[PDB]
Amino acid sequence: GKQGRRFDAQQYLVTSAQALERHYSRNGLYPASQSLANSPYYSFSYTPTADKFGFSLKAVPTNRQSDPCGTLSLDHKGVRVPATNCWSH
Repeated sequence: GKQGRRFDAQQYLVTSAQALERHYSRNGLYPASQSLANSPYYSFSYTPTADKFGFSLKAVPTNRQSDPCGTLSLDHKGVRVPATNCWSH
């Protein structure tokens, strides 16, 4: 349940990273912004690097999501955080 909602957030981070790669493929750079939909359980953010060659997607749990993995992140290299024990997507 709580676990299920963590995996939901992971699935959305991944869908979002796939969209970012489509923009990168057409433009050679990541975009300045990306509209993301928050939930009662996670707040999502997209942060490109200054040179727009990298990014970080984050899902930050709300107080209503008492999950041991805390904030989840996913970058332009596919690196998932927390690095162990937490990601299944």
